[PDB]
Amino acid sequence: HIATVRGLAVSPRHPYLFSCGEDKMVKCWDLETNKVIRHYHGHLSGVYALKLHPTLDVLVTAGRDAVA
Amino acid sequence: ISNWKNPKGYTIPLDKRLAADGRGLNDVEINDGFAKFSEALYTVERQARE
Amino acid sequence: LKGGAWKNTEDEILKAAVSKYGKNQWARISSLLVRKTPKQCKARWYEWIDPSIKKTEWSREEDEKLLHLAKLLPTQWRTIAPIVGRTATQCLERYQKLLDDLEAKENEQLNSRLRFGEAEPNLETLPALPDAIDMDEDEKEMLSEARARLANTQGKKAKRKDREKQLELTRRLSHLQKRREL
Amino acid sequence: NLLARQFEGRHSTGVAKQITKQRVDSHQDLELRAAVMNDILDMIPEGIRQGKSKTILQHLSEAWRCWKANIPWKVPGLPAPIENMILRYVKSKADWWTSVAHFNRERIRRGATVDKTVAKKNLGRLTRLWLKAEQERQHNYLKDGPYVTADEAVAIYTTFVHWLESRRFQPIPFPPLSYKHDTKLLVLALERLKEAYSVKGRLNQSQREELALVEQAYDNPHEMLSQIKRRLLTMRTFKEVGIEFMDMYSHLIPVYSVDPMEKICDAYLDQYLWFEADRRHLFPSWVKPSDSEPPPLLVYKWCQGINNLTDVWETSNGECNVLMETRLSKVFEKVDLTLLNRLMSLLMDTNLASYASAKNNVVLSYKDMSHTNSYGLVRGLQFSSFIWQFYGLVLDLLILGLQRATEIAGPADAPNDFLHFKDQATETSHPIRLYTRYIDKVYIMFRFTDEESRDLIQRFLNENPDPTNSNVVNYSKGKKNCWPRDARMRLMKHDVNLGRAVFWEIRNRLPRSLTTLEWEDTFPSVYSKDNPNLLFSMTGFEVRILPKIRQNEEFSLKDGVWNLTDNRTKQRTAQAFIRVTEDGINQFGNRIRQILMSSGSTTFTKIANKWNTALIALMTYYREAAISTPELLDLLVKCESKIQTRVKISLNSKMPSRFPPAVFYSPKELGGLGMLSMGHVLIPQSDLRWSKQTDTGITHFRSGMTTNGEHLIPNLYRYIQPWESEFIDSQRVWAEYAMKRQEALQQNRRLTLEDLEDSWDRGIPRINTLFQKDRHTLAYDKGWRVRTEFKQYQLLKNNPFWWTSQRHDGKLWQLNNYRVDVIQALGGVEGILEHTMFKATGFPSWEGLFWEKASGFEESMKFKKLTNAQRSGLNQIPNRRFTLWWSPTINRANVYVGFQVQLDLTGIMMHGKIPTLKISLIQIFRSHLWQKIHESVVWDLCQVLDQELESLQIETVQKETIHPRKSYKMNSSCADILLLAAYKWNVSRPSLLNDNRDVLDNTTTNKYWIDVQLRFGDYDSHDIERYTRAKFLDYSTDAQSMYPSPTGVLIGIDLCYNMHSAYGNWIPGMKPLIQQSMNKIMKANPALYVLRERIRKGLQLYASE
Amino acid sequence: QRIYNPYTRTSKLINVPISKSSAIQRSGRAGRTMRGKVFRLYTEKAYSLMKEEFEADILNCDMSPLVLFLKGLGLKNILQFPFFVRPPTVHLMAALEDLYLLGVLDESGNLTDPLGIQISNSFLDANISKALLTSNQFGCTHEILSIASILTAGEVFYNPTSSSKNDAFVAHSSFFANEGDIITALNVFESFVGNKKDLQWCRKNYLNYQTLRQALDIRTHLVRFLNKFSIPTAQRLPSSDCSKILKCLLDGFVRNVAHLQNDGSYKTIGGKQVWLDSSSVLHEKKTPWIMYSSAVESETQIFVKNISKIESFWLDKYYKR
Amino acid sequence: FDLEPSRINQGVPVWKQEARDERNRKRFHGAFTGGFSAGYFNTVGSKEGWQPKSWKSSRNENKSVHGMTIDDIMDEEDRADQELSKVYTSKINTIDTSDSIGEKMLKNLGWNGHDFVISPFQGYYDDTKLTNQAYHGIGYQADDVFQLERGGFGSGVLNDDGIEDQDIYDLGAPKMRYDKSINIT
RNA sequence: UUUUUAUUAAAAAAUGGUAUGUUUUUUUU
RNA sequence: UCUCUCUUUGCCGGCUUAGAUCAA
Repeated sequence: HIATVRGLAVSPRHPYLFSCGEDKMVKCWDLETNKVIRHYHGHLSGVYALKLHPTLDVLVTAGRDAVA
Repeated sequence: ISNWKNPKGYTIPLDKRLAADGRGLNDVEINDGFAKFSEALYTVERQARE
Repeated sequence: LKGGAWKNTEDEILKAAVSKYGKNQWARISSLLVRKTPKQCKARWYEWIDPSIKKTEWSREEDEKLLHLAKLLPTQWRTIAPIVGRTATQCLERYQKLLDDLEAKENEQLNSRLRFGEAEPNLETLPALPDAIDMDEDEKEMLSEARARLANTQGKKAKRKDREKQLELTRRLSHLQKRREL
Repeated sequence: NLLARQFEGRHSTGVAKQITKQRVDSHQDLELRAAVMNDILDMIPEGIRQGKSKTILQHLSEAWRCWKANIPWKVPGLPAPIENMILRYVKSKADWWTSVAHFNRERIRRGATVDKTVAKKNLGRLTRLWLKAEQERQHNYLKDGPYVTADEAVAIYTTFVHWLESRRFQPIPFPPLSYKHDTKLLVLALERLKEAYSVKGRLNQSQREELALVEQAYDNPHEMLSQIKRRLLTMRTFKEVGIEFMDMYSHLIPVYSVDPMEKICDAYLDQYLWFEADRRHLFPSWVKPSDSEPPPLLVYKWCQGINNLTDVWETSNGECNVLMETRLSKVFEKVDLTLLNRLMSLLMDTNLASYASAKNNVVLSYKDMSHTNSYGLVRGLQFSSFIWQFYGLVLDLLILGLQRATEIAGPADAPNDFLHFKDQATETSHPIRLYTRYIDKVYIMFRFTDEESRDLIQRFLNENPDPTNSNVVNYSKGKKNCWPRDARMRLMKHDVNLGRAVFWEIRNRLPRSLTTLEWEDTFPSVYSKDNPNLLFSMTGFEVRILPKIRQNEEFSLKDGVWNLTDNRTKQRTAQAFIRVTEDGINQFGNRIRQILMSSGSTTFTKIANKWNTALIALMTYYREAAISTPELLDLLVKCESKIQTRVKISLNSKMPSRFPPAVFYSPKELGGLGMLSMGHVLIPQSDLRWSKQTDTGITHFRSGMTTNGEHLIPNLYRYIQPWESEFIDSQRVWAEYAMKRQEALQQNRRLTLEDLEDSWDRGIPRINTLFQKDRHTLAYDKGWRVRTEFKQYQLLKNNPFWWTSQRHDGKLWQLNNYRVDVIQALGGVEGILEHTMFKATGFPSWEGLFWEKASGFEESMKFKKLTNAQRSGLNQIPNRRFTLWWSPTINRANVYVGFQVQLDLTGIMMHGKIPTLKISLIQIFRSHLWQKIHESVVWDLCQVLDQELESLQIETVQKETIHPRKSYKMNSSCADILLLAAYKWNVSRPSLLNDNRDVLDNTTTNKYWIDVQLRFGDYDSHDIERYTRAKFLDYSTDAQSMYPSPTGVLIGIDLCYNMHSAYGNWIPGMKPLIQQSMNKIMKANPALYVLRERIRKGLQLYASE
Repeated sequence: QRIYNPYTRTSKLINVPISKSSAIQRSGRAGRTMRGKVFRLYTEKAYSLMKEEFEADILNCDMSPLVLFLKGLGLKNILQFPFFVRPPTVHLMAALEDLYLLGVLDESGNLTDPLGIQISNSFLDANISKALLTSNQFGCTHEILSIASILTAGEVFYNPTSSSKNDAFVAHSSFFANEGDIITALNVFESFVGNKKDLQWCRKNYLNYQTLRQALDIRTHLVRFLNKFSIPTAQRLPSSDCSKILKCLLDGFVRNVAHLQNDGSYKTIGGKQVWLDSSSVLHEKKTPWIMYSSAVESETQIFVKNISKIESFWLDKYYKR
Repeated sequence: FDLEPSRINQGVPVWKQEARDERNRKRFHGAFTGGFSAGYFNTVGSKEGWQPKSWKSSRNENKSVHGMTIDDIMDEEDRADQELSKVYTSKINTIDTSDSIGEKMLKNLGWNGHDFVISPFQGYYDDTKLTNQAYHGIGYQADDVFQLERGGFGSGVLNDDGIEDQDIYDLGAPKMRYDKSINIT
């Protein structure tokens, strides 16, 4: 991460670890290899929170651009 | 009131600029051990000379 | 060239420039005084000019403190000065004055510095020279420059935007006037 | 994507932009400001006029700036919650700032960055952090009192007094008015201050002021002598002293800037004190550096002294040698000023001591940060060298003791030699045999018997018990890993315990309040029956001494191996293996790295001069040490290759074909860069499996920098004599000079030159220096070596030759055969000039010519204020001249890759882009020169045909109005001057203008035409005979041809080499006519003339005097 | 004081210890009205060594006018004249060789043609007089006469030390001639007489009227001098082409030619390094070929005055004949 | 050509003079004058263009086809430096400067000097090789320790000089800096 | 005790050097 | 209850190597 990390979430159905930071990008660390595999890019400013849907394979992020 | 820059002219009188500092909170005192140290140096210096 | 004796006009321009600029822009301040360098301006401000300096007469308490400290730390006036409260030059001058006064009273009931001439005074610690009635012509011009300097403000290139607005106002007024005369 | 953007639009709105290492700071600031806005909006309760965010943000910015400048930042009217939040966020920002500083400095030290901006930013951060730490240290010193106790100060003063009275030291007096040598000391100080500058125009206000003061001193010196003495007597407070750090990319050197007049006074006091101390014998021989030897000779003397100790190498009865190198860890920082003043009062007059003590208590200021130096020692003063030298003679007395110091130094009237004793009884009476102090590093040599060593280890293990045998886990901190093991220290338990015991004892010898010894800086190397070789590191050299007793192995006596003799038996007893320490290799690497990124490295000549200076400074210090080090050789190859790569990059092409070694290594007067070379050598290799564990024979050679073709660029080391031969020659020459001086004194004859002509430039203090013009002034300049070493704390420019001075030592290196050898190696002057554009200038011979350094126009604009673009172009001018000079080889035709494009209105064919060469060639042809030249040549041809207007083929002759662009089009060429014959002739195959046995009776032809084409030849293909042959055989035989006659004549001109030729069918009369007329033409055209003169103007290559 | 160098035709202002007579005069200067004291800043032992009386100006000036005077009286051999102090022989031969190359003296050392005698009759130097005497062949005597009057009278421009210097430049800004200072002076003189001799105009233009009046007297007396030889003085060039005036000047300043060097200095025809004075307009114009009149030499640089540009082919055609 | 407005220079000598302006603009042009553009616009051609003239030779029509001359193909810089570079002839200046015909002149003067005669002006010409004084007094003896008095391309006129820029190949000062003998006692 | 073999590269754009901003009407009653 | 005046009256561009340098 380039800047401060603001949210972590260990997926209970996948071997992943999603993270987000004030550096405007969301990452998906693969815990079987300890390397970033996915990047989620659309955000106009820093991201302050991150959560995972308990059932669906969908994650939700909220940030400084007044948009979740 | 900053000691470095201001975008406009905005002249500030010297008293206000002086009042914006922490100089008073920082004490200026010297340890007691200097008094015995220097005197010892002065004592032996005279003793060796005599 | 550069230097001199810090006439009163220079000192007051220095005070005004410090008021308008701050204590961390000595290069910009020295641009006002063409005969002085930023180091000289800083030395004078921190040795004679800034209001924190106590120019009053020496009390007995601080005098005994000065004697005690000068006994404790031989030389080392730059560190004795903050404790005593005066500047280093003031403390050293007061110490020498006390020693000379004691020698004078020594003579009533009864050379190393003598073999050479008197100590040339430091330029930044001497009192400002009182101004004459007609301060030459160069000092007048530098005072005028400083006067225009202190009330400039408005940045540097902000004089373009307002000028373009005034020109646009004149052009539109002329256009409306031509429409009206038609 | 291109078509979508074309038919749709930008769709700029609603797109995100990733942070890309340049927006990092400006985005972190935005996030911090947003967070502070949220905190403000929260902690302020309801209905309290929330519109107060901007002022708190201003307070936060001011608090951050105050933190950076180390200012308290107490705001009186600020509420407590706001103040606490601001403090918290400022601490967060400060911690981020410091972490980034650490990361960037580590990266810079490794070498992973080449930014100038990053290096400067990190230098600023390091300066700020160090100054904060130093201010805290001084404040703590004032709070906690004098760290040195009263008892320690009394003991130190008593020992120094006893030592000084034992050697009957006569205290230095204040210099009287009637002092004979004042003018000489003054001029010496003034010269040392002038040596810092040049006649360049970059002098700022302070530099110009000090130069003017120096000039005023030269015009009339005596009133300034009076002023200097008066200031010494009366002045006790001084101006502020600027402070800044000089980046070595591995450590930072503190550089102090002092006021000019105070600098004059300090320099005079320095000279006077060093002359008086040397005249009165204050420093007892073992303090270093000294005027006697350079550092390499000091290493040699240490090796010889170690070898010459009595029974030094014998290990039968359990005797052990410990040679402990160490440095006094933080010893300049712990020099108590009052104790220093009391000590300095012992050596000299009270006035001088007081002046020197008060000069060290100054106000150090960097930018907006300032503090009062009241505890440390300021190394930027001109006399700080002397002040440190006698404060470090105190520590020598503490370490050795008065009796051992007296034994080592000997009687004051008859002092001992450097590393010798009066007799063996006193030499062997103490474990300490040898001792020296190089500024702050201490080298001691211990000679223990069995009982002494056993008792020492038992004492050490009493107080530091070692049940787990952990004393051997971390002993050599990778210090001596350069040597192959079995040449390192074998970590036997007894030897390791002995070394650690010696370190423990010596460290306990010194009080902790003024200095300390760190184990990470100390390495005691033991010689015993277990390990045979002593190892130590003096200055930049790593030395390994292996006595002949313990060798039991045969190795080739390299040039980098010193043979140590024994004066008792006059035979060699040990061999010392010399190599460059890892710190020296890093220093050279960092020096090259800081050469590459610098303001002046824009011009090729400047960077070549920088490379030459760095290379000479390296290879004259470690003469043969740098040869025995295989790591330094590959570093030299790498750094020379990257120096060349800088020049290659500046011309926007780093192809190796474009840059033969003649471009870089040819001497300056021939138009090259004049680069000294050492990366052009083979690097020895041996099997890597046994390279780390034993010294195996050199079985393979890995090539160094490759030279395309067969070229042998001379090595620089082969023109520098190795240190050992210089030392042997010095001893022999000085002994014979002493003998001849004695034979001159026994009679009344005056010793003269042409009597020492054989040993003229020989001896480390060169014999030249005896008959020197200014040897009388130099006879008073003393302590110059320590002063030159300490000059690193006063000037921001690195002194490469810090270890020597040409006035006192003489020119120790004489590299003049390198020029002639590198001229021969490249193929001679003719072979070098075939690459350049010398022929196009039309100059008759090379001997008379000379280059003009500046065009005068440059001299006009060297002070005027110019925009950055104008300064860049003015700097590019010499690069453009250089590129034009080497045009034939840089714009060659045998290139690996490159689009072949023709310059418009011109026949020059460009491979690649190379903007510098293109713009130079455009300037050379700034008007329509190519086509004008073609028309002028054909015009002069028609005139000379008008002369001979009555000949064969005179029935018709006409030169057609050709297509304009027929000069600069080689795809096809239209006709030229036409000839048709009135009768029939017999001609044969066309031939050149060189053959007289030419048959012309094979075929029967009637008509011919003559045409001329212009060629700008390059280095690879310039033989005009083949060019004209092929052009004729291609153009005439071509199925499409706008030449009326089936056969004719084609002639060519090589503009770059001003040659010419022809090929065509010949009719008697025409061939001799063109032979006689072409030569007259080629020296007569206005067009060729103006082309030659404009080329000469561009090259700035003028004729003879 | 001033010392002139014949080998280089330069003049320098050098410091010299005073003579004994000068010291006595300075001591006696004080004490006219009441008793006075002198404090000479040296020792009597220093006084014991200086030479008694300063050497004569006949021994410290240019003898070319002197040789013209004697040759006009009819003295073939210069050694026959009763000099009080013998002048330097090397100076006499230098002046005579200069006069020979000027054409006033023949191979035998006698006055050449009416030219030599007419030059002898002229008060001015032979160099300036040659242009005046040859101007009759070209019908442009008037402007060369004005040039000579300006040169002999002195500097016709006044340079204040205060801010009016910028005003002076602006006052001069109307009359900057591309061809050098000499034609600028000609234009200034023409408009000066064309401005009714108005003294307020001279104040406004910062022009020295006294020098212009003296030039008027000089030109009137030289008009009488030419009329002594029955030479008309109504000859003016009706065309703007100043080239033939420049031919006459190059005939008058044959020795004083120089061409620009790359270093910013100029190479005299005699291989001398000289520097242009800052006063001249063509200070940085980088004119390829230049012609000057007077040379004043300082401790480092030799400065030339009265700068005027020239063309190479005029010089080439003049030297070949 | 109005020489442009000359008031811009005023005083303010070299090290404060703004920058040279070709067209009252702060720019450089020419490859060897510091500009990043040479020719018309980084090109050889010109604004109008350039065409050859008609050619015709018939032993009487080529007579109208004259030769080529120096000036017709050069430009303003080329002619300027052609004027600058013309230096030759000289002769007479070198003969009588620095005596020959002057010896005949001395024959006219009836020199008959035998032993030559000199004047105190020549002692002042010796003063040309003595001093100009250095602001000192008459009796000031001064001091002797305080008196003082290869090629290739250039490093750049703004890159200055230093220890870096000297000749590594040195063979000067053969004997002029060295004494021929030294007192031993 | 006879013989060896080992071969990096490599050019284009923007920074970077003729800034930029301005600029013409068909209805009144 | 008007008019005027005074006084009380809580009060409504950022970042970095101070960005970097500076003699008529």
